[PDB]
Amino acid sequence: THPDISVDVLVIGAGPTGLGAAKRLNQIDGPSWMIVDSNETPGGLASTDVTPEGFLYDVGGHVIFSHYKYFDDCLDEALPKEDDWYTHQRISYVRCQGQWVPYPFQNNISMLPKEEQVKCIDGMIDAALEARVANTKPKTFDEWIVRMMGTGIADLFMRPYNFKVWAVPTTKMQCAWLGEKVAAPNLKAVTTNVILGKTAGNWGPNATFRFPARGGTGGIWIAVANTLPKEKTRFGEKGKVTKVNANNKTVTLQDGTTIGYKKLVSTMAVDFLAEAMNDQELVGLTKQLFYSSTHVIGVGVRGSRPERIGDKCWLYFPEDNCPFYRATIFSNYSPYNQPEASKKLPTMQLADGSRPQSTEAKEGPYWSIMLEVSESSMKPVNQETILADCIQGLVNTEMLKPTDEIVSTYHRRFDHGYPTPTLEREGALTQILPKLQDKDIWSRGRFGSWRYEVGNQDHSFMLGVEAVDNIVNGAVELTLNYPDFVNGRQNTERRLVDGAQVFAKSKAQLEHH
Amino acid sequence: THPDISVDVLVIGAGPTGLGAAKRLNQIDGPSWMIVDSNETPGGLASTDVTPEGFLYDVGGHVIFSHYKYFDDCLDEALPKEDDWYTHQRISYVRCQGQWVPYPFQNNISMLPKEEQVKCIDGMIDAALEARVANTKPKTFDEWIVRMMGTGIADLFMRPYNFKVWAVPTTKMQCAWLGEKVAAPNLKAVTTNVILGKTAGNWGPNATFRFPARGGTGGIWIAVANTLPKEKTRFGEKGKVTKVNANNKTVTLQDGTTIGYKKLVSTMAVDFLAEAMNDQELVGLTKQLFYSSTHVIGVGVRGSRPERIGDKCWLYFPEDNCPFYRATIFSNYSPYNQPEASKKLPTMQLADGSRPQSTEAKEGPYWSIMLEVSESSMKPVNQETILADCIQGLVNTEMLKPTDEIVSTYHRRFDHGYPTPTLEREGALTQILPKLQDKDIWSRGRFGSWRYEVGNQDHSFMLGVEAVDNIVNGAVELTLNYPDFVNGRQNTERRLVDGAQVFAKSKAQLEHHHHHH
Ligand SMILES: Cc1cc2c(cc1C)N(C[C@H](O)[C@H](O)[C@H](O)COP(=O)(O)OP(=O)(O)OC[C@H]1O[C@@H](n3cnc4c(N)ncnc43)[C@H](O)[C@@H]1O)c1[nH]c(=O)[nH]c(=O)c1N2
Ligand SMILES: Cc1cc2c(cc1C)N(C[C@H](O)[C@H](O)[C@H](O)COP(=O)(O)OP(=O)(O)OC[C@H]1O[C@@H](n3cnc4c(N)ncnc43)[C@H](O)[C@@H]1O)c1[nH]c(=O)[nH]c(=O)c1N2
Ligand SMILES: O=c1ccn([C@@H]2O[C@H](COP(=O)(O)OP(=O)(O)O)[C@@H](O)[C@H]2O)c(=O)[nH]1
Ligand SMILES: O=c1ccn([C@@H]2O[C@H](COP(=O)(O)OP(=O)(O)O)[C@@H](O)[C@H]2O)c(=O)[nH]1
Repeated sequence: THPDISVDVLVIGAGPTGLGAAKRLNQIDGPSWMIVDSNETPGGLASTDVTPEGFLYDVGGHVIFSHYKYFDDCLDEALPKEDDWYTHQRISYVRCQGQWVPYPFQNNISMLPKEEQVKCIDGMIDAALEARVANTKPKTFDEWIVRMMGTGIADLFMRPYNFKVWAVPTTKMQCAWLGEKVAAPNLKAVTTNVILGKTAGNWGPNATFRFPARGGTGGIWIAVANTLPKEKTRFGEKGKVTKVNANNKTVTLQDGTTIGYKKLVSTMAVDFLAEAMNDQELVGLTKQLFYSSTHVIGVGVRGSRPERIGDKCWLYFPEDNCPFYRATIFSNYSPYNQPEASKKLPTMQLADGSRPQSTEAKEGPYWSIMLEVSESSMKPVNQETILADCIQGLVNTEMLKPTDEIVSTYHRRFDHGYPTPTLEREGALTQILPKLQDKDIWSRGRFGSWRYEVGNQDHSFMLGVEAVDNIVNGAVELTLNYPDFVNGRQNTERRLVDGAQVFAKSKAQLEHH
Repeated sequence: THPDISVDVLVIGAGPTGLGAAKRLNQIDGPSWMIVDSNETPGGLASTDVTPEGFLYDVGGHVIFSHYKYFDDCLDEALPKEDDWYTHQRISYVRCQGQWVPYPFQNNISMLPKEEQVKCIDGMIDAALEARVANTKPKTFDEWIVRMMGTGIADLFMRPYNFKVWAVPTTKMQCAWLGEKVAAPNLKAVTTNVILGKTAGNWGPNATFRFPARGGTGGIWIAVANTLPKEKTRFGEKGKVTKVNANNKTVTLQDGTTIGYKKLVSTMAVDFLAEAMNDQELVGLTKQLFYSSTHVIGVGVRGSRPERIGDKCWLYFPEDNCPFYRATIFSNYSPYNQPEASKKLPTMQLADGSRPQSTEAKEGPYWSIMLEVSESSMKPVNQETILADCIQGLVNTEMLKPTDEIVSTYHRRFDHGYPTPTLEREGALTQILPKLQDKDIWSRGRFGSWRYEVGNQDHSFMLGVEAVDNIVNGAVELTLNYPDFVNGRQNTERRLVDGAQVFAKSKAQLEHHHHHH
């Protein structure tokens, strides 16, 4: 029997990947298409939440730096006003030995204690010499670190930090993923800086970036979904996929509505997708994949931005005097990520945990802190005591004075946080993905295609764009198969207005010869 | 005043590049478009000539091996019948020291004389030992050859050969072009074969290949062209481009016709383009480029295929006992490249140059050899003497016995043969190309983009295809900018029937279900 609805291309999920698919679909305006999502609000893991007090929090804070001109076009289309954005320059430091070491760490050894600087340079020297002779390739992430950083920097930062964020040890991850993620320190550069006492903080695709004035990052994706025809969307309890029948190519929803498709773009976690397909083979395969969970903790504090905090953006915490691995001064991204000074709110408690001097509803201004803590089957965290643990950790790292007035807290656990680049991931994905494509299912996204190298808003978005382009125009999926290619170049060819539209438009008015 | 004709995309040239452009444009069926060529027969350098005796000759004995499904799709549409193609294994040797060394030369040291083998291995060892330690990249082509084969092979084969074909010293060429062209020998593999006396002729994309049954490669591009809407073509005198006005985006033709365009795909020699544009800056930039001319020599000889010839395909001649650098037994590719054994022809002359015993029309069968001689400002050739030179060369190399009966001769000089991969090349192209792209001009092709790495029918064809995909869909031009990426992978995404066509075909199937119902 024929399904309730029938389209050429069905997109499941409405995070960056899903809307990516939809934008290109909408642009081509060829094949019939439909996008569904179990959430009444688009944006997925790039959404913003608001506290009863009025503090916005992303999912661990988010930064926008595009490798793609198409991604830029779409953003400009949803927020065209020039006061819809704020442009920032990256100010990132690392909390080490009681000091703020400018990011990247491996280029600012200069800031460390002399005693430690000697440890690090001794390692880079040993490392640099072996590299001058090596011909083989690093097997594990750990081997990589040791070869590029030396044992010194590895024990002082790399190792302990990488466990803190990945929730797994360095020896158990691959190293084919760290192209533009982990900087390989140059011996000449590093020493020079140690001598002169200068800093190197320009490295990375993070240098400069822009943030949305209003709504957090989630505001972006709401604005993006608004440019799509509503009738082709279906968001909420009515859009939740409960069953996927690959063989007869139909999708059942929560309210039992069935959708027929020729091509499926699926952005949901691939392990859930396997369940929905009731496919025992793919189920075995997807459970070879490993992932960590993410707690996001938000704290709202009264008072003008402290001078010790300054223009700091996101900070790193390798040391063990706090659960979180990274921290963001979310209040610096936009003056609308917390209430205005006039808004009155009662202090809930002080930073040390003691009750506040006065519980009356006082005025701001306020500022905001965002923290991320990882959790996995190798690194457990107590969910009930983590919120306190973080505020304690904020004191231990001198992020907060014991006397600082806390006027808002935020805690949420995202079961699927990071797609872990383990040593088995590829062996498992090179099976899963092609098999799904043989069924005409393009499984894409942070958890759709499970590749951290290219997990990220712009990447995820383009994953959805290129899947549609592959399906329709025979494009090559560069971003999915060749991360180091799309990452090392300016991707400017594909625009929100290509020839195909400019041409059909002059064929409308037309005539002339 | 507006032009006589206007299109969204204008394609100049009906070689493999332009025909590539045309195929994709026809497949998309979106923007209006047109293709012009100054020749009545599509194909360009990939076409075929016939002797008044009935011998076919390509422009160098071309061979079809593809890195793209799209290229395959299009040829299959052109020549669908299965008796339209012959498939051949690559039987290729190098002539050295009176021996036939199997290609690739640097992997078959076994067949050389022992004394020569010694020089070659010694070089590989000294080269291998330095390769183990290198951290820099070779500057010139010569530095590359020494690093990867040693002084031995360098002096015996590479150096002399490469000049003989490029018409320039290796020291003047860059080395970023030889990804899949020049094999880098593996010391362990090489010595092993020297010991065991084994051969290794599987290397290269040339291993296996197919050849058209009829019309030579020329027949392919004729067939492919007949798949295009004729009214959108203009081949011959009426299609020769004389002038290009990049400012008001208009091309002028031989007969005075003017064509307006929104996007220009030019496959003509980029230097000719610069001249046609009357742009002084570009002309100055394109005369920094270098190229070599090619002479093609065709010989039709009477008799059964000599047992000394065998199933050989093409042969390399690094030595100086002959003017040509390469030779193909063109008659092995297809039985239709020469007249049938029952057609009677008079012997023109014997190989040694003497007059034939008899001058009556005798029968076949026949076979055919095709030769290539390179020419340049550093390597002149005497155009009036080259033919006899080649014939004489064939005798010196034992290709023809002085008594062989030559029944047909052929000679043609192509001014633009190879785009030379010189050291100054990229310095010139990295200006020329973007500058032209800023005028909405996609210059693409063997001499359109001037990159040997990515010259070759399938490469040229796809250069034309990805340009259109760039102009219309926003694709990235991979072949043009990233030769080693497209060369080292299977290109299966872009098809002659893409989704777009399927869904437009379903959407009109749905609008038919409501027409009557
Ligand atoms: C902690 C942390 C930190 C960062 C980031 C990630 C994380 C978690 N990101 C990356 C980012 O959040 C990510 O790439 C996108 O959110 C991924 O989009 P996806 O669409 O692939 O998944 P995502 O999860 O976002 O979307 C999936 C969606 O599909 C839906 N869905 C699932 N199952 C469904 C079903 N059965 N039926 C209907 N709908 C269903 C979900 O509800 C949702 O709408 C980021 N990026 C960046 O650029 N800069 C950064 O700094 C960071 N930092
Ligand atoms: C000696 C030799 C040997 C080989 C090969 C070439 C050569 C020279 N090739 C490569 C191959 O022949 C090549 O890549 C294509 O023929 C290049 O086609 P283009 O379109 O780029 O130029 P090409 O010259 O082929 O075509 C361009 C065209 O534009 C036209 N034109 C020029 N000016 C014009 C004007 N003003 N107005 C209109 N039209 C104009 C020309 O007349 C022609 O029709 C090959 N390939 C392969 O894969 N296997 C092989 O074995 C070989 N070997
Ligand atoms: O000072 C630093 C901080 C980060 N890292 C490495 O860089 C990777 C990516 O950092 P990023 O902040 O970009 O990852 P995110 O969590 O934001 O996606 C981490 O896994 C670390 O291994 C580093 O080399 N030096
Ligand atoms: O035995 C051989 C024959 C070829 N060459 C190299 O391969 C290149 C290309 O040869 P090919 O016949 O493939 O070029 P074509 O003329 O067919 O494009 C030449 O420049 C030589 O440097 C080589 O390394 N060994």
